[PDB]
Amino acid sequence: DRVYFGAGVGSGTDLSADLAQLDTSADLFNVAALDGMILKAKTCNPKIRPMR
Amino acid sequence: IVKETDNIPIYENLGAGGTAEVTPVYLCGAQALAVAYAKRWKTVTEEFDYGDKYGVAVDGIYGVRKIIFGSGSGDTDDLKDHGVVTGFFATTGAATVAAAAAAEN
Repeated sequence: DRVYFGAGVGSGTDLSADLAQLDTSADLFNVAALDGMILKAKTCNPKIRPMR
Repeated sequence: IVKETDNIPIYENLGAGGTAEVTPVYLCGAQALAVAYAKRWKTVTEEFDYGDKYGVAVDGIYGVRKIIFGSGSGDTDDLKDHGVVTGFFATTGAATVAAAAAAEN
């Protein structure tokens, strides 16, 4: 609930397999990835306390 | 005014093909919910076992209900949600409610 992979790909079993799903064409850092990371921060059960 | 409330449940395997996750969105106007308060939240303290154990308790008497009113011949006939519009949409997020708890009883 705190790790985001690329555009939101990968299973929850192997870290190496998840990292092997990252390609240079569609798994870059953009606004969609940032929004996904913010969603992960706001939807985790042990809520991440905001800075302000 | 759309508000982000983090504790709206995400139901699992209720979407297309029994795989997608379905979430509700609630549009509310005046007279949407009713909260009755017979006793507000209060705190009490107690000692047990010759004063060896200390217990703190929180207490309340209340009830929250969605206002629904009949629309047929009888008083409690065809019921309509007085002041609430419910929308069911699809999401890619992790489900807050498991498939067993989300399936029809």
